[PDB]
Amino acid sequence: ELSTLEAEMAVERKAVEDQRDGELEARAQKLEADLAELEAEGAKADARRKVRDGGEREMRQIRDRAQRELDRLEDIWSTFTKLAPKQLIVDENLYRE
Repeated sequence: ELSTLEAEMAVERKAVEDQRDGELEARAQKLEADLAELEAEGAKADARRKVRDGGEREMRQIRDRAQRELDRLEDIWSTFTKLAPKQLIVDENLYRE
């Protein structure tokens, strides 16, 4: 059953990655909109730098949350494939998964 299990896992990883890319494109377009809103209205390089740092921090947050979920799936899959008796699973959460 390794083939179909690996297929389902690959589709699930792809789902995580495509969701991340949708979120990041949305937030980057929102940062562009916010920066243009500052540009046309009253704004100096202070407010521009603040909004840019905030948008980039949120984009790091999205990327790193999706990356932690991808690494979660990675350890799930490698653990299942290399599973053997006498192996200890310390994380109760990973065992439930």
